[PDB]
Amino acid sequence: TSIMAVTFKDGVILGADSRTTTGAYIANRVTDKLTRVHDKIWCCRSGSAADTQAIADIVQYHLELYTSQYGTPSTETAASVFKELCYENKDNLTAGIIVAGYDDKNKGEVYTIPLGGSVHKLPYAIAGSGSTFIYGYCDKNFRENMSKEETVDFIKHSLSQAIKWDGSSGGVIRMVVLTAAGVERLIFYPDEYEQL
Amino acid sequence: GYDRHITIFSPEGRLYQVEYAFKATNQTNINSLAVRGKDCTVVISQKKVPDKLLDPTTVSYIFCISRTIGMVVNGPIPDARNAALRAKAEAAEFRYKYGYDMPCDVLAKRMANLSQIYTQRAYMRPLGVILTFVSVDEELGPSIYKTDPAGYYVGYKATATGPKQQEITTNLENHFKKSKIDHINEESWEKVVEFAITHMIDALGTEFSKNDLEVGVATKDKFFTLSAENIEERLVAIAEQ
Amino acid sequence: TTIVGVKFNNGVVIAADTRSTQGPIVADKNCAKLHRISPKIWCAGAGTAADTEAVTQLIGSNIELHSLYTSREPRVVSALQMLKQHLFKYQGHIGAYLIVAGVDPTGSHLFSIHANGSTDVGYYLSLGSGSLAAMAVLESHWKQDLTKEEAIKLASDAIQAGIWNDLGSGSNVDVCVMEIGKDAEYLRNYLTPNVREEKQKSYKFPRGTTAVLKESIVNICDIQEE
Amino acid sequence: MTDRYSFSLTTFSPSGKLGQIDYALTAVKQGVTSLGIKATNGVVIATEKKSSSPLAMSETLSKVSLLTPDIGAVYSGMGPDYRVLVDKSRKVAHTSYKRIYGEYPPTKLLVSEVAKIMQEATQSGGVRPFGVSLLIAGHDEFNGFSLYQVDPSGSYFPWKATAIGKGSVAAKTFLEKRWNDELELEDAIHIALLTLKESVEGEFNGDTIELAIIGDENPDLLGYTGIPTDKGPRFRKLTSQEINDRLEAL
Amino acid sequence: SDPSSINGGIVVAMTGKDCVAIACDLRLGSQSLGVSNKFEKIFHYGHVFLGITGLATDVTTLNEMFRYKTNLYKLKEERAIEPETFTQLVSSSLYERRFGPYFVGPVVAGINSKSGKPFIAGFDLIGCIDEAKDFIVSGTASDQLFGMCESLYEPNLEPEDLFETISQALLNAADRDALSGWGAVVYIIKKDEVVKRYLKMRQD
Amino acid sequence: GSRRYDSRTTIFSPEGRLYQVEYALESISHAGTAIGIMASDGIVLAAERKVTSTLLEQDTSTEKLYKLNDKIAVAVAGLTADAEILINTARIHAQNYLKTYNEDIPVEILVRRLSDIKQGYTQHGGLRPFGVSFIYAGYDDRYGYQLYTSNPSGNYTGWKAISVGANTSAAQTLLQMDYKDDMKVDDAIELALKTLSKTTDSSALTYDRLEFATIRKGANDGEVYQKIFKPQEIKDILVKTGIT
Amino acid sequence: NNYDGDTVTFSPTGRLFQVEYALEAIKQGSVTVGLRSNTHAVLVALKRNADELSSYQKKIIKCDEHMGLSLAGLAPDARVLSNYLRQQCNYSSLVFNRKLAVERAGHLLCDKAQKNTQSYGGRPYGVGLLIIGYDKSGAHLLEFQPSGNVTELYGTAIGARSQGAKTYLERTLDTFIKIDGNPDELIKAGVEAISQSLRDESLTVDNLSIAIVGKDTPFTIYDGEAVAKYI
Amino acid sequence: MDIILGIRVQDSVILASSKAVTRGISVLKDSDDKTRQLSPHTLMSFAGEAGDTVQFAEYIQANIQLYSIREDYELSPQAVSSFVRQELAKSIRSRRPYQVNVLIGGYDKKKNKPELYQIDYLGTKVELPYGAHGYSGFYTFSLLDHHYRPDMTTEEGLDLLKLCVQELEKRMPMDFKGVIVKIVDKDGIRQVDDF
Amino acid sequence: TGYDLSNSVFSPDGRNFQVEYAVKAVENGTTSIGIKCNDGVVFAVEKLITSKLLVPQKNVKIQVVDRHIGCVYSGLIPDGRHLVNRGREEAASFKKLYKTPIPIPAFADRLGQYVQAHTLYNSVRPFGVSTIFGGVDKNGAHLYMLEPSGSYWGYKGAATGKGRQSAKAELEKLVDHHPEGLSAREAVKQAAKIIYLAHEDNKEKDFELEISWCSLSETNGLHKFVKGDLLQEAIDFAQKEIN
Ligand SMILES: [Cl-]
Ligand SMILES: [Cl-]
Ligand SMILES: [Mg+2]
Ligand SMILES: [Mg+2]
Ligand SMILES: [Mg+2]
Ligand SMILES: [Mg+2]
Ligand SMILES: [Mg+2]
Repeated sequence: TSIMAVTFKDGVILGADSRTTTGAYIANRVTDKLTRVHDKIWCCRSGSAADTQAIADIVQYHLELYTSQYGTPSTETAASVFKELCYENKDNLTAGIIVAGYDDKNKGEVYTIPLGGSVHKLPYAIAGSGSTFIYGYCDKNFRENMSKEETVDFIKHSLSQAIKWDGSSGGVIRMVVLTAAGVERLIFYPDEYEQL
Repeated sequence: GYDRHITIFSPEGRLYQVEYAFKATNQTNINSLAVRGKDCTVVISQKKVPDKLLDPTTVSYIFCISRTIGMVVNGPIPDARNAALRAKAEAAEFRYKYGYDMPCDVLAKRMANLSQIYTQRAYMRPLGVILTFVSVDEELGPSIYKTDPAGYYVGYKATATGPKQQEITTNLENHFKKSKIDHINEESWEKVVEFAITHMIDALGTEFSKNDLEVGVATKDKFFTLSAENIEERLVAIAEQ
Repeated sequence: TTIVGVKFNNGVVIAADTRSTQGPIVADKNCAKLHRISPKIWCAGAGTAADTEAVTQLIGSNIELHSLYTSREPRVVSALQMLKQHLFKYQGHIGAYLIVAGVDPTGSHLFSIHANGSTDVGYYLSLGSGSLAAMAVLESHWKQDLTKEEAIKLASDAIQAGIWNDLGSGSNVDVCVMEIGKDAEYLRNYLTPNVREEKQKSYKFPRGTTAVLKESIVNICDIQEE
Repeated sequence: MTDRYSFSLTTFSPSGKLGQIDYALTAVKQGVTSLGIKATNGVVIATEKKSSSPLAMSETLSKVSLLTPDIGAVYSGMGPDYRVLVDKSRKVAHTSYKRIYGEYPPTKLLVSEVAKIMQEATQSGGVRPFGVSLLIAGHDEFNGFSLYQVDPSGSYFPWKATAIGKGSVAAKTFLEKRWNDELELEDAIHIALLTLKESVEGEFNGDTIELAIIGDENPDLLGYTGIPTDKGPRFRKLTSQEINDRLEAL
Repeated sequence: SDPSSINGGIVVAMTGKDCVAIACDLRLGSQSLGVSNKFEKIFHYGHVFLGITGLATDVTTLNEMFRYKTNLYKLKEERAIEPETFTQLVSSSLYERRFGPYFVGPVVAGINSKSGKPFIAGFDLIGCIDEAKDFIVSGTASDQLFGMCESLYEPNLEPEDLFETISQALLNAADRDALSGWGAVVYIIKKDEVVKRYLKMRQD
Repeated sequence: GSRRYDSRTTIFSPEGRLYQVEYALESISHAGTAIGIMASDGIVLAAERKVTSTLLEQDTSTEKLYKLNDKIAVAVAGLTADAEILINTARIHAQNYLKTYNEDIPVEILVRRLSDIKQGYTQHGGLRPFGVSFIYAGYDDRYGYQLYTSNPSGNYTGWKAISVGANTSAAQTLLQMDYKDDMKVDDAIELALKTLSKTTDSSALTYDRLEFATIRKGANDGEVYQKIFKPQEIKDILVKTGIT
Repeated sequence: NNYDGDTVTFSPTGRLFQVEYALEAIKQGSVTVGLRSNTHAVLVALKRNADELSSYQKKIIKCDEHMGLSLAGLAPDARVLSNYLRQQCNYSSLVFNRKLAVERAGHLLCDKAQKNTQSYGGRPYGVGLLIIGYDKSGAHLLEFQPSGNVTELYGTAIGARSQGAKTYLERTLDTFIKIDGNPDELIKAGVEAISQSLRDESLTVDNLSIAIVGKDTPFTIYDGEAVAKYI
Repeated sequence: MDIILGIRVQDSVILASSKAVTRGISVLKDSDDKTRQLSPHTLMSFAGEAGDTVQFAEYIQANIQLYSIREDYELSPQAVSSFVRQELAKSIRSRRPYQVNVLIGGYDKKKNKPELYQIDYLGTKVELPYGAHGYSGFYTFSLLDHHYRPDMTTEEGLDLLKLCVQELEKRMPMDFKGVIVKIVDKDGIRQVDDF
Repeated sequence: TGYDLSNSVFSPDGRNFQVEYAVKAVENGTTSIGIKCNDGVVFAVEKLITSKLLVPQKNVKIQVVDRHIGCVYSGLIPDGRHLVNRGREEAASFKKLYKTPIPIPAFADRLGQYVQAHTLYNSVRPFGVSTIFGGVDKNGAHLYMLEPSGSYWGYKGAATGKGRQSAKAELEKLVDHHPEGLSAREAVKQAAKIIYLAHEDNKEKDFELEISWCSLSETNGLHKFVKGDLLQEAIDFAQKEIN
């Protein structure tokens, strides 16, 4: 799995590959790893598919009940709910989740929740098995307040390299853009990103 | 005469505590009305702010239960909010368990079943409220379902609740006797709200300012309440013809 | 076991082989692996056979009660949500690997679900020991906008690949077609390409071949009157 | 909090009467008339859809309910009590039978389970009895067609034909004169409609009358084909049009 | 150590023309030691017959459990349980112990009293139903029984021909299994008569 | 709080009587009469259904006589729904005993168990007692044919002939007059029907108002048979004994 | 009247009669006085005997090295409440290495007593308490009522005829608050205060009970010949 | 413990049980009676894990004595053996199972027949003409298979039992310190004090 | 009759008399008020000096919940403390799960549902307090008042206790004369005056004034007690207005 979320001038973009493996067998080559827990709060999932789906479904339930009572939740609040589930059940979970969201007050925000259940607010985050191969590239190429087109290129190039070297990553590159304008889904096929 | 204090049968086969809970329903002296359009369901309710020290924005008997379901309550606010919190919890749990949004009629039945339990179990009292649930259901379309302290519920073409419900009901009955259809044949919800307000004015014989009303509107995939300025625009259109 | 699911124009088709095994021994040669959750929601199971049956019937029971409670025809997403939450709770110990397909007022659906409770969406899916043989066929011949006839053909071909190439699969092909606005048609033994040839010899014994010590009538009737 | 009513609310009076059960039966007496008639090849259950308001959509209020594919129920008395009993009856048909034997319960045993639930509300702590009488019609392979009445006490009796609620006394006399052991299902429906007309004041048509039958298997209502042994439900609710057709031959 | 092969034993069931047959060996052992030659593994509740192989304590326990349940069934239903219904009851009862199972291999045999149709069924220790048209096998010599039945069996055998087939299937299977034998019983079941026959076989 | 509404179902009167038990017995005195008569070669159970209708489906109806197992049956007087709760519990106890000891439950052990359950509701729990009196007819290989009765107090006693329900005073006097120890089942059948015919509050005793059962060793050889009489069989025995 | 059957029932004027009846038990109890300066806090208690053969019922209970109380009313209820205080003082020391503030001790007693006034089945406590202590903010005196009301005071008295002692302390307020660094004079003021509540009987050697806590003084109780000095 | 044997003859059941109690290195006792009288005509011998054997046996004894008092009636040997089997079958799926194997020798006064039941710690019950637990059967069953007759007298049963014990004393590595022998018949239970 | 002997029983009117009797206990209590200002809220309460022996400034009545909410109440003081303890648990669990401090409307409903729950059963007694509370959250200032029935609304100004009628009239003047709004420092002064004016209903004994406030500019949105010079300035302003 190669996943990442990157804040930029107009908000935040989440990115992911589409490969799900059982050992060396690709059980699903068109997986959607970008998950909606609220209208403009999404997450990228890595680790146990069963665990991250179970967690995400519970978070979506919590934020739906939050919204009915207290109105739209912040991205920080969503990250906190994720963290509560991951930290308190750390012994029984294998989940690495990146939470990304857009407020109008706070704009684009990214939180990463690694295996232990700690929370880290970052300008951008990378995770999954494929992320190891792009720490150098992403650190060298990330800038704050990029444009939408620049951020799409940064994620496309980053995940391209992660896919190239990591056998557990592959398929299509999916992206979800979170801004004031709304929610936009993007997809990029092998013939596009392999020639980069 | 302790058959009047708890929910057990009187010699006539009556439940007096249920009957008295129906009487508590009119304690707020507020009338509500609900009607269905082609694409929408509209609910209006009288808004009375008798104290100048009150923040009028917090005085409400309309609730946003889920994204799709709205609920207006006739009765005291403590029992209203009790029912509101439960309905919100039930709607959220339903979505989590069964993977789709709780329908308006199903929520009404669920809250009606809970109410039924209070009429049979002695330690629980009935809630002194009548709950009108509204939505545009993905299967049934525009929907009005109303629940009472007896645990009764039923779907409505249109409905009215409050001290002067009979006047509003007869007014609505007479209109649907003319039109011979089960809804307001109108494209926009704005005009369905205008219909609702007009027929409440006719039935009650009173005029309304923007602060005298409270309006909820259900459309496909969302329920929302109108602001005082949205209602003002509605009142202006009514007066201009 | 080989099970597949294939989406088409106006619905979805699922298929399965009919061999069940303990180890290297074939327990049943004509096993029914297509299970009904509700009239128009069917699923096929691989893994522990009792678990696939039990989890189907439990969710199928609760789906029926839910349908009566809500006065609505059951949805595939409801079956999926109830199945996954049940399976996740038991942390993979209930060894049910299912392909869940069906039609409802929302449309036609195809999902897979693993024993740990992870789920998948797709236009074509395969599960079981013969899933790699089946997926090879699906990946070679699947296209968008398949007709009903093309989807049945593709599904049964994918099962055949499992039958012939996977030792865990064999015998017959079962198919169930779920089309929007129609009754689901269950096609038991849709293909029968493995009928045993006539034996060289009859092994019917002469009467009195077996040595007998005692004979007696067994009273299966209740205590009698008079 | 906690339910601190752990004592019986129904108790024996000096005369030996169980007051709360008697009063529950009084509530049933006030209820709208419902009836059941058993024929040789089916059972019919019927009642009036007493609409509380003309603005109400009475099709959304089901007085006649499917319990299993071959068992249906109707009531007289308190509607909400009936609705929750239907929910419990549907569930108990699964939990205490179908999940054990892989088949739906026979009519008499489902009736027995419903009766047990109603008996317990008559003895358990901090509850009142259910204010309904039920008429349950059904079919099963080994018992054939049957019709049962269940009262607030939990007592149940099998009937050839009967009525409960408002005008039951007059209706039962009407049924006694008309019933024989050679009736076909259509004859029973005809008698049901005749009997029900006497207790109905206002409109009498397919929109104000609710009627269902337990009869032949309906393969068209099964939802799937391919299993020869599965032939469809025997319970079928008659449409508004189907009722009106038989009201011309009345 | 393996609970399903401590005591040993086998059951086999077959269908014929308007009849069914169910048969079992009589051995109970403690691994290598032969303990009893009178341990019958076939029971009946009304007209429904149940064979049970595996761990002997569970064989006895389940017989008592199904006697218990079919007796209550009869009192409430006012009729004897049928093979199809009983098969579901066995499955339900086994699966309720999903994570602490009875170590058994049950086999149901009987004729439906209303339809007259012959019925047989097999189960794994956890309740999965094998409803074969031809034959069901169970026990420590199930491989041997599969080999015998697959070659010896032919459909629509008359009761007295079916007896010879099932007897020879059991006997020769048991003689290739160390933990089966020490006597054998065969039930021939018709709609309203059942005959029970004890077979003569080698006692080693 | 809740104390206000508590009837206190398990208290003594100043005279040392249990109010609810006494009032439950009053209830039972209005139920249809049930009679049990024990003979040397079997037991007879006869009972009157309460004012019936012509539309009642009698052949599938059961309100008085119930089977507990193959050897033991009961006649009921009181609330039928209450009785069925206890009857199911008794059926389970019998099967629990059979599973434990691999022998049919002795009649008295079953009777004591049900009677102890009734007793519990009079001493603890604050619930109303079961408004039911049973006549137990049964056979075991220790005491042979046995008749017992139990009432809402949980007290039980053994009998040669006994009645419960309505007009027990008149019924018991009639039984005491004509009962003899060397009596046979066919004689007991006649006594039971004659007693009901005289004590009934109905105008005449007919087949549709009766439930009838016999427990006989009239089962072929060393075993016992229960016979719940069919409506036609009750009609025949009424003609045979010369009541209709 | 119709509203005094239990603690869960308000009267039509908004009164809780069971709580008021519990308050009445304190008025029947023997007099006890509390007063403090800026360095020390003192409890003085008139102990009551059953007869001439009997002992004099103890009135003062130590809760910690820095805190303790005197009681008036049902003595077993004081034992329950003082035990609870002992535990809370102890919890504070063990978990936080911190001596429990006297004001916080009052808050805990209030909340414990309150739960018995709003629930069915229970009853209010039938005892009044005077809590003295020396913590990080100096000397303190609290008065506890079983209604839940806890009040911080310079001086007070509860029990029968306590009004006489309370008026005296109200007069002497400006004098006894200034008795700093002189334990004996502060006790004298307390013994003189409790004397304004005596009738027919006087303070004897087994009648009088005195407690003191202060800056460099652990909570200690004086009985017997230890109080003869003050008689 | 170690060797327990049982033989049902014409009119009685004979139970033989070893006397040794060994705790690892040392033989602590050589006169231990590994049996309990459950009722006047029912005897149970036992062997298995230390502590559990006596605890189980006395628990069963207490239950059968309780039944006898409540009903004023002695349960048949079959009924007692069924009760014991259920307790062990219940026990085997407990948190800590009873590791106890038993023989139940009883004389049925109703049928006028001796009866011997063998039940292991799993709840495996069999009615036998002769039985054993542990390795005892490996040495003795070939002798019993040869000489046993269903019409044997009590004296002949004791003589066949002596031959079995002699073969055990010859070929078994462990010194079990002889056996206590008890006879169960119509007159009750008695111990053979010279064997 | 007998409908007023048990909580949660509906009278033939549809009234819960036990709740109405709880109101009588509230009306018997001392005067407490709340004033919503431009960027916060001000709370004030009358503390009756029963005796000279009461230590001044020690028996604090106003209570903080979390760090941004103030609570004051009239009636049975212990009941108010019980309600605040519950409020503190509600606020803690909200922050634990959602990270952000509990919004004031959210907190209002938590108290509301809890008080309403004590009108559902006869095994509990209704709360004998009306509670005025509020503070600053992400959407600004909020002031609430909660009754024994569980009923609560948002307020511009709020008053309860024995001198509530007097106080309400004073609050209504401020609302009319300041449609643009009142500053936090002005609200503290006005709160002092209103308590002094409302003390006429309790004129027998003298009293002690206690004021607190949460303001975005003056206290950084945190609840703080008005102490020392600022308190004395408010007391002087109040004493000047009554003369
Ligand atoms: Cl990381
Ligand atoms: Cl519900
Ligand atoms: Mg790759
Ligand atoms: Mg109630
Ligand atoms: Mg896991
Ligand atoms: Mg062999
Ligand atoms: Mg051998």
